[PDB]
Amino acid sequence: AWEIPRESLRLEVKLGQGCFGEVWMGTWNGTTRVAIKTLKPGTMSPEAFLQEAQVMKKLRHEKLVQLYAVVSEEPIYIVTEYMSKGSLLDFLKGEMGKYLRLPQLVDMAAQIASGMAYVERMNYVHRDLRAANILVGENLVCKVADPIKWTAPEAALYGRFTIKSDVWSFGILLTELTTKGRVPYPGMVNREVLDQVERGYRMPCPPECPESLHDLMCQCWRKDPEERPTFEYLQAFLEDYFTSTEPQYQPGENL
Amino acid sequence: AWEIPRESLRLEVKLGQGCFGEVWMGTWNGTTRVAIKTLKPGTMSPEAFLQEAQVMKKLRHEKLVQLYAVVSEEPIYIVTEYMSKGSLLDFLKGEMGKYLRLPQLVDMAAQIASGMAYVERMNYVHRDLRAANILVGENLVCKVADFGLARLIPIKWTAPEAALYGRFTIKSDVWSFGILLTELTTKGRVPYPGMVNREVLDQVERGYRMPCPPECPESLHDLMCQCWRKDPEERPTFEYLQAFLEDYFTSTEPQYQPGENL
Ligand SMILES: COCCn1cc(C#Cc2cc(NC(C)=O)ccc2C)c2c(N)ncnc21
Ligand SMILES: COCCn1cc(C#Cc2cc(NC(C)=O)ccc2C)c2c(N)ncnc21
Repeated sequence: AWEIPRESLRLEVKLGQGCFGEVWMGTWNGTTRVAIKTLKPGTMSPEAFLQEAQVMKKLRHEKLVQLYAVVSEEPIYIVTEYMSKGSLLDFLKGEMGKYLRLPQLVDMAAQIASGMAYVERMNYVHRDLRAANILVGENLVCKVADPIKWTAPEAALYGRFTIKSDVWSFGILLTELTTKGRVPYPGMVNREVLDQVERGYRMPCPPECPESLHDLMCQCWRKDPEERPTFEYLQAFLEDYFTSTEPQYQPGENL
Repeated sequence: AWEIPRESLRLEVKLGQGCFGEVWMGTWNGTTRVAIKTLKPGTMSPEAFLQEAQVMKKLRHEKLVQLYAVVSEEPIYIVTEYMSKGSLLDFLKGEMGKYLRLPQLVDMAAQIASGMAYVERMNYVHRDLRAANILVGENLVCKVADFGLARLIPIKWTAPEAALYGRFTIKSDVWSFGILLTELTTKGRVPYPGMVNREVLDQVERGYRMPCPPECPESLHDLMCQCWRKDPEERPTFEYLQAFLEDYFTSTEPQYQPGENL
């Protein structure tokens, strides 16, 4: 029922490139602006593209990128909604990044937490939550889409991926938001990162970030995955943030 | 207090020679290895030769060649830290260069951008940023050098507005950085190959810009082109350039794969 005919799609602008395929901006039925992901025949089993899209047929939330349609026979195409502003990572590092302040950035974290809260309700796991996999639309809409610096130790070392390891990544994602997309653990290589976080090292409070928000990060980074808060809790905390937690907030130079 | 007596200096090796003066390697007191810049009396005014040192006294940063001392009486001398590997230009085109690949060359660019970010914060302009004025030290340390022309706020490296109207700003220095990125990715080839100065000027005024060097990611050539935006105020800052280059292999080109030359 998701199937659509090939002549209904029009690929216009190439946005990205990979060994598994490409991503384009396009039109569906001449009217609907859309994102279109393609599969490169031979580079991957169709079964793998089909698994992703089967999952996207089961999940539906305003903060998860919506699948609109598919072309299941090779060459495959996956059609979704169009997030005009691209990746959160690019957004934060680029010309728009410089005007974002703490209230905008905490609202972006609340949207992402709301989408992850939904994933949590549905008993799914993301495994790769980070700024590069968050998509930004008009009016600062952020939606979840699709790496040891973002990966909880129990996952990286022992392969124990859970919603709690996603919560760890969310904490790291909070640092990207408050540094304008700077790589976490700056000047540390992966192996140094691994050894340090095992020994208890945790990133410090970013400059101009209230300590209350860095406290939340550290909750997300509790060694014991079951001590980490839920996305339901994180969503509520960030939604209420400027009344319940930092009611005396004052804007500064960067946050 | 920057003044020192000559007897504390010991000039040993002639490293370079020029019309304004020379560059020598030496010893300061009896323990400190130093570089010593010389003036040939008459070839240039002492006040002008001293201007460089005047600027170097106010600037201090790990990615800028450090002034140690001066000899103001004729013949003047400028004493600075010694950079064991010489100029980035010579390095790039010489035998050590040929194994430099993109991760090393972007790290060099990141270091140079960190020093220029400092120049930017201090509201200085360099005016002569290019591979021949970056010095290489141990562990591939790169430091910005030669601030003769620098001051408080070569047309192949000079932004059009500076070359034409004398509008030298940190943004014209940013244009030069873009040119320097091409020197980094071609192993120090002269930019605009096969163009004389006048045609370079004519072309860049008409909107011509060097293309993406062989094996250079387009993302990095996009950065060069940002640096070369006609409107100097549309050129990025060194703060942005530094952050971008430091994070490059995770945030920008995470699928980088080594090739034959980059
Ligand atoms: C201004 O640059 C735009 C960059 N950019 C990249 C996008 C993407 C994507 C995508 C993700 C999936 N799969 C899952 C599980 O997420 C499937 C198909 C696609 C096309 C994308 C988009 N979607 N919308 C707007 N901009 C997008
Ligand atoms: C194997 O070839 C070595 C060549 N070579 C040339 C050098 C120089 C210089 C210099 C630069 C400044 N200007 C500023 C703003 O710093 C002032 C005075 C001097 C002498 C130099 C150096 N310094 N160290 C190591 N090698 C150097």
